[PDB]
Amino acid sequence: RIQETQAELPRGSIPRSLEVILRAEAVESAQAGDKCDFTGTLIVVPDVSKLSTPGARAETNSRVSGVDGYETEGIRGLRALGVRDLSYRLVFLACCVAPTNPRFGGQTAESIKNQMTVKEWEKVFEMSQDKNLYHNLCTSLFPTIHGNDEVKRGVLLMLFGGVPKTTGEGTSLRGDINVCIVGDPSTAKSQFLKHVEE
Amino acid sequence: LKDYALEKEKVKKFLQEFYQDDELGKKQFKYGNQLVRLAHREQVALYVDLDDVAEDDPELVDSICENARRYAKLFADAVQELLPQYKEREVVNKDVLDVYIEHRLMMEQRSRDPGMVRSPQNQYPAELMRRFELYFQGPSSNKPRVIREVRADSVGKLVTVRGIVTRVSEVKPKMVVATYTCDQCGAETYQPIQSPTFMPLIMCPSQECQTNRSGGRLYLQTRGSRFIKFQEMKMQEH
Ligand SMILES: Nc1ncnc2c1ncn2[C@@H]1O[C@H](COP(=O)(O)OP(=O)(O)O)[C@@H](O)[C@H]1O
Ligand SMILES: [Mg+2]
Ligand SMILES: [Zn+2]
Repeated sequence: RIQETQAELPRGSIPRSLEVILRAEAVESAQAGDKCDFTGTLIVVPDVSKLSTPGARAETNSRVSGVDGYETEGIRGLRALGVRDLSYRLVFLACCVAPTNPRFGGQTAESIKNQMTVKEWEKVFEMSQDKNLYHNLCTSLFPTIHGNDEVKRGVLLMLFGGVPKTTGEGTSLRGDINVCIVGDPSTAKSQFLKHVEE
Repeated sequence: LKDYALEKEKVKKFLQEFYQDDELGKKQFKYGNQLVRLAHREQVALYVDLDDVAEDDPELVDSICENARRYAKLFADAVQELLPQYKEREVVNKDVLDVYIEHRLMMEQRSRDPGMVRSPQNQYPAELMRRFELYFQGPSSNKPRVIREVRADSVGKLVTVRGIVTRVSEVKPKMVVATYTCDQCGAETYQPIQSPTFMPLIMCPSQECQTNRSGGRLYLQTRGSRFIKFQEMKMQEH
């Protein structure tokens, strides 16, 4: 089940939802919450919809008629003529799925490196070798927020995270950090949240 | 167990020769004038006063109260048969149903063949050509009942009750006589409705289709069909 992206929404409308069918080799490529481009063919699949009102029906053109005692009427008549409702729902038969905005042009560090393109890996290596990368990343993430250098640093370290561990006894030592901003009204708390979300 | 032809003649006599001084001491033949207006199609509902009926024939009022639906139909048929002899000018075709009625009557006259005996299923249902309704104004003698006291002994009886309206639905179209048109013969089938529901017809019974032994499927039409404003309310005990 996929739904309309936020950008495409008209005014005062719920995001339209439809189901896409992934056949062989595309069967576990789309995951919940991801933004994905599906390429395929819009199709119609028959559905037994609980429409209270009669609509379109399909019946044979053969001009049969029931004899006395077997009058082709009522349920018997419908079953004899083969009357069947024609109700359809639009479904998408996606022959392929790709990420809408791929992270790499091409899950360990080596695998990510290979997935990266030559230019992308060169840029990543340059940033890694760049001293002052801390302040650079802070400014890039929050260029439009003045001050709050400590808050920006904390949010950056949150985005990076620590190393979760599991003790010999099985206790799962938390590895990711949580950050809470408490402050006076109109102090960019919601803005920090929106920056991180975007 | 009574002769309904005689009862019909009695109700016809009442409707045709009843009079009162409702207008400043002027004998005006109340129900005659109402019949005139009904024929002219300037009036839809006709309210027969059982007080007026009892003014001459109390036992007829008793029979009506004991079996109202039957006598409602008898009065309706009497008015139907009486309208032509009170008609004085041409109806202005108030609505689409009037257009349909005039078309059907015209083509029936066209294909009349007066002497030929027609199958009973080969005529227009009476309710399909009414354009009027007949109701009873309960007699003053009948004391109003109580919703709790109106029980099986009153089934089919003309009871008068009083109460508070706790609810009423909105006027809906309830089908009285379904109409169907065939894809082979160009003849109209009709299905009067008495049950709360119905099963739409599949095959056409027209003489032409039966002769040709064609498939003769027919389609339900909201155009030629007849509807009536329908409301469902709930009255409550005082
Ligand atoms: N220090 C700041 N730097 C940049 N913009 C700010 C700053 N403080 C407030 N604003 C602006 O004021 C508004 C209030 O921010 P908001 O996130 O709503 O604060 P709060 O979380 O208290 O509601 C935002 O539109 C934000 O852009
Ligand atoms: Mg806020
Ligand atoms: Zn037919």
